[PDB]
This record gives sequence, structure tokens and C-alpha cells, in this order.
Amino acid sequence: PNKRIFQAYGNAAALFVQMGAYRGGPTTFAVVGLASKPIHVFRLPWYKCEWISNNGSSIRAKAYKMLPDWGYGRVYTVVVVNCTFPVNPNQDNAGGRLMLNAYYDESQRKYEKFTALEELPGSYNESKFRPPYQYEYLYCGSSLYGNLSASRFREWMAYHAWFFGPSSHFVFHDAGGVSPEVRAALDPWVRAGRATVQDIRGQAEFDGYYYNQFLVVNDCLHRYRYSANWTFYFDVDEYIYLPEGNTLESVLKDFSNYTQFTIEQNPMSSALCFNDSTQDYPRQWGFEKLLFRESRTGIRRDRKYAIQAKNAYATGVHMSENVIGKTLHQTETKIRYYHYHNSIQVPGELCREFLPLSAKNNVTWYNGLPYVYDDNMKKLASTIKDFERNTIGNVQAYS
Amino acid sequence: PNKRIFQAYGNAAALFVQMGAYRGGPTTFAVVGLASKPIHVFRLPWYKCEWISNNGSSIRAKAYKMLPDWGYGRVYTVVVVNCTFPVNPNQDNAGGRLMLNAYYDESQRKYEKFTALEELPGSYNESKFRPPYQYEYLYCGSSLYGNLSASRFREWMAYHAWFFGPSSHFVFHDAGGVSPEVRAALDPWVRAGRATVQDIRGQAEFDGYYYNQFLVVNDCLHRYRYSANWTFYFDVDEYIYLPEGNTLESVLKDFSNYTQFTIEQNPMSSALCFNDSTQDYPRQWGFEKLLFRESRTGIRRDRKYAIQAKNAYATGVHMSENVIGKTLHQTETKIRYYHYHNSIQVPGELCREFLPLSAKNNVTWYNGLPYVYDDNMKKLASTIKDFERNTIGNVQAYS
Ligand SMILES: *[C@@H]1O[C@H](CO)[C@@H](O[C@@H]2O[C@H](CO)[C@@H](O[C@@H]3O[C@H](CO[C@H]4O[C@H](CO)[C@@H](O)[C@H](O)[C@@H]4O)[C@@H](O)[C@H](O[C@H]4O[C@H](CO)[C@@H](O)[C@H](O)[C@@H]4O[C@H]4O[C@H](CO)[C@@H](O)[C@H](O)[C@@H]4O[C@H]4O[C@H](CO)[C@@H](O)[C@H](O)[C@@H]4O)[C@@H]3O)[C@H](O)[C@H]2NC(C)=O)[C@H](O)[C@H]1NC(C)=O
Ligand SMILES: *[C@@H]1O[C@H](CO)[C@@H](O[C@@H]2O[C@H](CO)[C@@H](O[C@@H]3O[C@H](CO[C@H]4O[C@H](CO)[C@@H](O)[C@H](O)[C@@H]4O)[C@@H](O)[C@H](O[C@H]4O[C@H](CO)[C@@H](O)[C@H](O)[C@@H]4O[C@H]4O[C@H](CO)[C@@H](O)[C@H](O)[C@@H]4O[C@H]4O[C@H](CO)[C@@H](O)[C@H](O)[C@@H]4O)[C@@H]3O)[C@H](O)[C@H]2NC(C)=O)[C@H](O)[C@H]1NC(C)=O
Ligand SMILES: *[C@@H]1O[C@H](CO)[C@@H](O[C@@H]2O[C@H](CO)[C@@H](O)[C@H](O)[C@H]2NC(C)=O)[C@H](O)[C@H]1NC(C)=O
Ligand SMILES: *[C@@H]1O[C@H](CO)[C@@H](O)[C@H](O)[C@H]1NC(C)=O
Ligand SMILES: *[C@@H]1O[C@H](CO)[C@@H](O)[C@H](O)[C@H]1NC(C)=O
Ligand SMILES: *[C@@H]1O[C@H](CO)[C@@H](O)[C@H](O)[C@H]1NC(C)=O
Ligand SMILES: *[C@@H]1O[C@H](CO)[C@@H](O)[C@H](O)[C@H]1NC(C)=O
Ligand SMILES: *[C@@H]1O[C@H](CO)[C@@H](O)[C@H](O)[C@H]1NC(C)=O
Ligand SMILES: *[C@@H]1O[C@H](CO)[C@@H](O)[C@H](O)[C@H]1NC(C)=O
Ligand SMILES: [Mn+2]
Ligand SMILES: [Mn+2]
Repeated sequence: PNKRIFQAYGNAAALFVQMGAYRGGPTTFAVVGLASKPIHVFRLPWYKCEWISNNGSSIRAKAYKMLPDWGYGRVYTVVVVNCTFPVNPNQDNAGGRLMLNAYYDESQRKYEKFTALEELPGSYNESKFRPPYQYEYLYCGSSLYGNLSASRFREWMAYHAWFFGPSSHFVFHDAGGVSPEVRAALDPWVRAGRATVQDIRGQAEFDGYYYNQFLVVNDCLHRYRYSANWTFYFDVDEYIYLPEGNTLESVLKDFSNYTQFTIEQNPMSSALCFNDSTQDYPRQWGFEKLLFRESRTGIRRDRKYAIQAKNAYATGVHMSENVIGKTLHQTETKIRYYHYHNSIQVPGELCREFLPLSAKNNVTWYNGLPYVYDDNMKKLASTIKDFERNTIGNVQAYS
Repeated sequence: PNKRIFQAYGNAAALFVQMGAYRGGPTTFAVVGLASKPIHVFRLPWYKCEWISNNGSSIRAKAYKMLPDWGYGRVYTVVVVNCTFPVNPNQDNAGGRLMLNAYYDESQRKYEKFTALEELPGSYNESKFRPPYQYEYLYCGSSLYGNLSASRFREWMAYHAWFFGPSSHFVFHDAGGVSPEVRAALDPWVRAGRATVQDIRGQAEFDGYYYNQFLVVNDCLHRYRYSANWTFYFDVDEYIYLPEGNTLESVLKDFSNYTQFTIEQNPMSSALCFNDSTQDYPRQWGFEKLLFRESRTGIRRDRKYAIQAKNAYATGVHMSENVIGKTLHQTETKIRYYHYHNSIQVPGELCREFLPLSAKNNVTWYNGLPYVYDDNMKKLASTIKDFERNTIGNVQAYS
């Protein structure tokens, strides 16, 4: 009769979207994902962790979350959910399953209870929670999307496989940017077991509902938490450099006590080149031809960083506020990165202007900004192209 | 394998929660309900409307929403969706249904389509949108919650059936506040066809997630759009008064060219009576005993209002911001309402602090505020108590 029903439709925001769950220790696990944040009502607790072994019983875990993203301006906010136990709930190894009880608020009493990961009988090995690990170094790619130049990927990979050396791996996160031509440029390296391309294209369901680059670096953290002593975070338009008088290990022992440290930026124009009738720029590598560096006395610029994934719990895109140990922001003239800005989505020849010969010595001004000469990367170009041969061969060898 | 699964559970916000849907004219409809307000994402449209005729032919309307509440500070926001067609979509009276689409954002990828109302064959009556209407006056009560005094419903109901005359109807909204004691006080007026009690007790599922009173007033505005010439919004601790020399018709004809007019408040103390042994307080009505109006001047206080719902599109709790035609605020000279504030929950006797007869003529102080003797309402007590007896019989005594 006058009985007013209320009819709810749709799911404007789910409570928790689980992308990955990873064991991050004998006692502590991880669930990286997305959280809708509440409005005007609590959420104590946000989550709860269990472990249901095949023995039937169950133990409770201490559950605390972090918001290593902004935390406003998106429907969801990236959440890292920490489940630490007093005892390893499965070195019994009779099987087990990680639960997660996710609560809307403190007043209503229905919830969501699901499985985050499962461990089958006889699938555990502590020996890889301790040295040795797979690699010394592991590169964490961004969420790849857009129209991306395969030539940059070939050049970036050849360079950084040489930089990080033989015991390094590169992880990439295809969210649509890994075109067939990009693939063909990763193809040599994944054949060699040096690169991994995860398909995160199912992400299109939440595109715009959370911070895409935060979620990727939180998962790459725990999916490969013990895979390498160091885990680097930067983009394929960034190239790690070292002013001369530095080995990668000679800069690593000096930083051996710091679990995370920043890298300062060499912002390079992606258009400035030299006017030269004899330089055949269409067959020069990107960093070999863009020789002009935004060279300004101390203006705060973007960072990247590395981190001992063993000793962290969440991170951001420029550094971590979720670690144990101290950070080293003082790594300026000791390790750098070259950042060719807006070069990867550029279709065609990067050399889109031509400076006079004089620019090599004098400070030239472009787009209201000044630039200088910097052939530090140019100098390394023939070492790389030669290392490319001895590692994967020609790229007219795919490989 | 490394193909990642974005797996989502729970629902922390429906995209739309329908409370009601009504025809507001030969060509126009309104859906009243709750909406989940977006974040960062473009949402345009929020909605669109179609009419699907019984024989399969469709016709979409132009749809626009209105947000009568504040539009921030809650998981949900009150929304009135207006659908207007280029023709009566059920002209031939063959029947059909009003369909509504709710969008999550602009990618317009996923969407929610659902039936808002249905009109059975032959059911469309064009004379219900032409005078005469069912009542002259219609009252829209607020959302009733808490422990309410049945004795006040008796008194308020008696007064206002008298005040509005026979050609008026009263709509109450039961959100848990209508107790069995309150039901019996309303019962003779329900049996007399003068009062309706709607059961809105479902809104407690979403309680704390939107603005409760903003939902009731819009729904009542549209469910009764053409039931009456004037719709009055006020609470049952509030009594419309004509500073006399003014019949209600005479007042309303002076305002007939205005789509809505507001009404200023006489604040009355709910804890304050004569110290008098000749008076028999437990058997006198509230407005008969509480004779002291707060007398501070130039104090802006909440207002109430009346409205010609036929010329209004959405409303609020103190007036509408969505009408055609003008609005009148200088009504102090001929219509007011007495507000017995914090009088409706009070269990037991309202007379709780007593004053000498020197308060009839001086200015009384209590709790920092001043008060003056006002007997306009008490003068009408014996007239109401009669009127009650003549209209609903011998209600029994003692409040
Ligand atoms: C969820 O949250 C919980 C809690 O919030 C997380 O659990 C915590 O995780 C922490 C990091 O994983 C962990 O802290 C580490 O514990 C290690 C093991 O501890 C055992 O040994 C130490 C003695 O070393 C005992 O005191 C302890 O009781 C245990 O028996 C430690 O080894 C770690 O110490 C190192 O890091 C700290 C912090 O920077 C340094 O101050 C310290 O000096 C150690 O530094 C060495 O290692 C770092 C890099 O790891 C180097 O930078 C440094 O130069 C040192 O390197 C030398 O030493 C190593 C040997 O470690 C040697 O091999 C190398 O060659 C060098 O010579 C660290 O303290 C918490 O205990 C743990 N708490 C709980 C309750 O679980 C959980 O992880 C979260 N989950 C997720 C998924 O994130
Ligand atoms: C969804 O939204 C849409 C819009 O976004 C809503 O649609 C709009 O709804 C409006 C409200 O009804 C409507 O406006 C009214 O239209 C009435 C019908 O107009 C038709 O006849 C006239 C001929 O004069 C044509 O010009 C017109 O185009 C149509 O053919 C009008 O009659 C209404 O006018 C009255 O109100 C306005 C505004 O106050 C006055 O300016 C005007 O003078 C009229 O005033 C008389 O009536 C009011 C009370 O209604 C009195 O206050 C006033 O004193 C006058 O009273 C004398 O006259 C009346 C006869 O009208 C008589 O009974 C009385 O005794 C007095 O002698 C008004 O303008 C929009 O046209 C309409 N637009 C569209 C595009 O749809 C829709 O409702 C929404 N739906 C929902 C569900 O919310
Ligand atoms: C609502 O107001 C309308 C408009 O004034 C009333 O209808 C008018 O009534 C008078 C007197 O009975 C007639 O002379 C007019 O011709 C009517 N107008 C129209 C357009 O028909 C109506 O009486 C009021 N509604 C109710 C229920 O009383
Ligand atoms: C890539 O190019 C296509 C067509 O040229 C365009 O539609 C698309 O928006 C581009 N993507 C980006 C990220 O610019
Ligand atoms: C570059 O040099 C060529 C010939 O050497 C000349 O025609 C041209 O004007 C110079 N400048 C630019 C911007 O091409
Ligand atoms: C190494 O780091 C620890 C913090 O984990 C700090 O207490 C200690 O002083 C550091 N040692 C040196 C030599 O900097
Ligand atoms: C009604 O009374 C009960 C106890 O008598 C109390 O718990 C509740 O809060 C009261 N309601 C209101 C609205 O105060
Ligand atoms: C009211 O009057 C009575 C007797 O007239 C007196 O005893 C009492 O103190 C007065 N005040 C109150 C609050 O009852
Ligand atoms: C009546 O209302 C209309 C607005 O709808 C206004 O234009 C007109 O001036 C008003 N008439 C009087 C006499 O106030
Ligand atoms: Mn960049
Ligand atoms: Mn009140």
C-alpha cells in the first residue's frame, strides 16, 4: 500500500578491488588493491585478515592499511593491506588460504569475506626469503598506455641491460601501450628471460577511478619483493647515468645502509638537435642525438628512486613514505637520470628543430628556457650498440 | 599467469536509489531518489529518460536533474530527475513504462537501465491535471523519527484540521517515529480520510548516507503535485497562525500571484508556564499552557513555507529554489507559525519551570534569552477542543 520500497541500482564504487595478493615474509602477507573511501561514516576496521588452513582451524592477523597515493580526487584510493601474523600460518604446509574481511563502516554488520591468495600443499620455500635471490636488480615499469614509440623501447632496453648488468630483470605493465611494434622491441629481451610483460589491460574497467601509476608500483613491490636486492622505479623515457668515477657497485656500497634514495633529474629537450647536413639523425638513437639539457641552478624537479623492496611496505611514484630505515636525498653528482620529456608518445623524428653549430659552447634559449650541450649519453652510444650485439645480437636479429 | 585479474567485491554505493516516480503532467514526469555523486570523472548525462509503449515503440525525453540538498558531505545526494516529452508519450492510453538510465561517468561504457513507473492501459486520466483538484490544501509532514508525544499529534491534528477546513489533507511520513500511541492519536483522522501515514521505514538502510528530510519533501511535492492548490511544509511542533482579521482564504488570495511564500516563526518556550494553582496543567493542551514567546528582535530564524506545487520542480526544507513564478517573504503582517521547540520528544509534563504572574506583563529571562507573554494560541483552545468533538467525537482525557 503506502509501503514505500527503496530500489537501489548499480555499483558506483565497490568496497575493495583485489589485483594481487603476495606473501611478503614468514609472518606477513600483502594485498594490493583499490579502496572506495567513506563519506561521513567510520570504517573501523577497514579490513581484517584470516588464514584458513586445510586443518579446519583459523588464526587472526593484525591488519593495517596504508594510502600511499594522493587520497582524494579519485573514486577509489590505492590501498596496501598488511596482514602480519604471530606465527607463520602455513609452514605446517598443509595448505592454507588468506582471507580479507572488508567492512563498509562500524554500524552495519554485514561484510565481504573472500580469498586473496591460496598456497597449495607443499608449495612453500623459505630459502628464497633469504640470499641468494634471482637478481641483484629488478626494474619496475609504469602502467604503460598510449601511443608508444618502439624505437625508444629498443634503445632504453639495450642501454639499461648494459647499465644494470647481466643479473637484472625488467618488468613492464601493459595497460594498452604495449603495441605489437613495442612487443617486437621487447621480444629479444623476454626471449632471453630478461623482461616480463604483464597484461593489465583488464584495468580499463576502472580507468580514471584511481591513481593508475600508484597501483602498479605497489604491486610490483610485493610481487617481486624478494626477487632482487634493489628494485628501481623509472620510466622508459628515463635513463640512469653515473658521472664518471662511479661503478654501479661503487655507488651501491656507499649507499648500502640506506634502504631508499632519490635520483636527481637531467631534463633533456626532446626536440633540440644540431643543424648538420652530414648527421643522419633518422638512424641515431634518441639519447645519441638530443644533446641539450635543461641546466638550471637548483629548481626543485621531479625525482625517481630505488628501494630495497625487502625493507618496505608501500611506496609512491617519486619516493616512499612507507619504509623502515632512512632515506638519502643527497645523491646528486653521484647518480643521475636523463629524462627525455614527451619523447615516447612522439610520432616520428625527435629532432624537430635545428640549432646553430654555436650552441655547443654558448647557452641557447628555447621555449623561454635555456639549454646547453651534454654528450654524456652520446659518448656511451657506441658501447651500448656493441653490447647489444654480444647480448641479443642484431635487432635485425630480433632475438 | 602474469595476466592480472582485477577482482572486485561488495557495494559501497549504489549509483541510484529510487524513492518514487510520478507523472507531473500530460507530457512530464519526475523520479525522486538518491544518487552517488561522481569523483574526477566527467558525468554527462547523469540520466536519460525513455518511454517504451506497450507495442514496442519507444520515445526518449529530455532529461535534466536537480540537486536540492547541498551536493557534498554524504555518500548519496538527493536528486530529482525531470523527464519531459514532446507529446504525451501515452496519448492513446495504450499504456507503457517510463525508463530511466543512470551513468557512472562519461566513458558511458557501463550504465543502469530500469523501469521507473508503469501506466496500465486506460489508466491515464487527463482531468486530474485540470481543476477542480482533490483538496484545496495539502500538508507535507517531515520525516518522523524518535519518541514522539501522541498528545501533541492529537492537539496539532485537531488545530490544523480546524485551521485548513474540510478541503485539506495531511500526509505523514513514518520513519520509525509513529509509535502505536502516535498511531492511535492519528487514527480517528485516518478513519476520517483526513490523514495519510506513509511507511518510509526503508530509508534506514541508507541512514547517514544522505539528507533525510530533503528526500521526503521532494517526493511529497511530486506525489501530490496536482492534489491541491497549496502545499504546506512544516513540522508538528509548529502551528500556523493568522494574526486575526484574516481568514485563510483572504490571506491566500493576497498571495495568489506568487508560486511560494515563506512564513516567519514565533519561537515559544517548551519548558515554561505560569506558577498557578487555579490552572489544571496535565489536562490542558500544549499551546494552551506554553504562553511565553522569546522576544529577541532582529534574530534570523528558520522559516517555513507554502507552495503551488503545479508551478514547482524541486524543493527544499525551508523553500524551493526550483519554481516558475515569484516568491514572497514579507508575510509577517498576516501569517506566522508558533514553534514549540524541543516539545515533541519530551516525555511527561511540558510545564517544567514555573514563573510568577509578574511574567504576564514584564520580560522574563531564562537561559540567557528573554521571553514575553503571548496568548494568541490559548485564546483558540476552547474553539479547537470543541471542533475536535464535533469532528472526531469524544476523544478521552488527559492531554
Ligand atoms: C607488514 O608490516 C610489518 C610491520 O609493520 C612488516 O614486518 C616488518 O618488516 C621489516 C622489514 O621487512 C622488519 O625489519 C627487518 O627485520 C630484519 C630481520 O630481523 C631479524 O634480525 C635482526 C638483526 O639483524 C633482529 O634484530 C630481529 O629481531 C630479527 O631476528 C632485519 O634484518 C632488518 O634489519 C635491517 O634493516 C634495518 C632498517 O633499515 C637496519 O636498521 C638494520 O641495520 C638492518 O640493516 C641491514 O640490512 C639493510 C637492508 O636489509 C641494509 O641497508 C643495512 O646496511 C644492513 O645490511 C647488513 O646486514 C645484513 C643482514 O640483515 C647483511 O646481510 C648485509 O650484507 C649487511 O651486512 C629489518 O630491521 C620487521 O622486523 C618486521 N616486523 C614484523 C613484526 O614482522 C611486514 O614486512 C609488512 N608486510 C609487507 C608485505 O610489507
Ligand atoms: C519538468 O520541468 C519542466 C520545465 O523544465 C516543467 O514544465 C514546465 O512546468 C511549468 C509549471 O506548470 C509550466 O509553466 C506553467 O504553464 C502553464 C500552462 O501554460 C499553457 O497555457 C499558457 C496560456 O497562458 C501558454 O502561454 C503556455 O505556453 C501553455 O500553453 C501556465 O498556465 C502557467 O502560468 C501561470 O503561472 C505563471 C508562473 O507563476 C504565471 O506567470 C502565469 O501568469 C500563470 O499564473 C496564473 O496561475 C498561477 C498559478 O498557476 C497564479 O499564481 C497566477 O496568479 C495566475 O492565476 C490566474 O490564472 C490561472 C490560470 O493559469 C487561474 O487558475 C487563476 O484562477 C488565476 O485567474 C505556468 O507558466 C511550463 O510551461 C512548463 N514548461 C515545459 C517546457 O514543460 C515540468 O512541469 C517539470 N515536471 C515535473 C514533473 O517536475
Ligand atoms: C484551485 O484553484 C482553481 C483556480 O482558481 C480553482 O478553480 C476555479 O474556481 C473558480 C470558483 O469556483 C471558478 O470561477 C474558476 O473558473 C476556476 N478555474 C478554473 C481554471 O477552472 C479551484 O476551485 C481550486 N481547487 C479546488 C480543489 O478548490
Ligand atoms: C593515439 O592516437 C590516436 C589516433 O591518432 C588517438 O585517438 C589517441 O587519443 C592517441 N592516444 C594518446 C594517448 O594520445
Ligand atoms: C640549417 O642549415 C641549412 C643548410 O645548411 C639551412 O638551409 C637552414 O636555414 C639552417 N637552419 C634551419 C633551421 O634549418
Ligand atoms: C645505518 O642505518 C641505521 C638505521 O637503520 C642507523 O641507525 C645507523 O646510524 C646507520 N649507520 C651509518 C654508519 O650511517
Ligand atoms: C527514545 O528513547 C530511547 C530510550 O527510552 C532512547 O534510546 C532513544 O535514543 C530515544 N530516541 C531519541 C530520538 O532520543
Ligand atoms: C511556585 O509557587 C509555589 C506556591 O505558590 C511555591 O511554593 C514555589 O516555590 C513556586 N515556584 C516553583 C518553581 O514551584
Ligand atoms: C504576477 O506574476 C508575474 C510573474 O509570473 C509578474 O510578471 C506579474 O507582474 C505579477 N503581477 C502582479 C500584479 O504582481
Ligand atoms: Mn616522462
Ligand atoms: Mn523543532
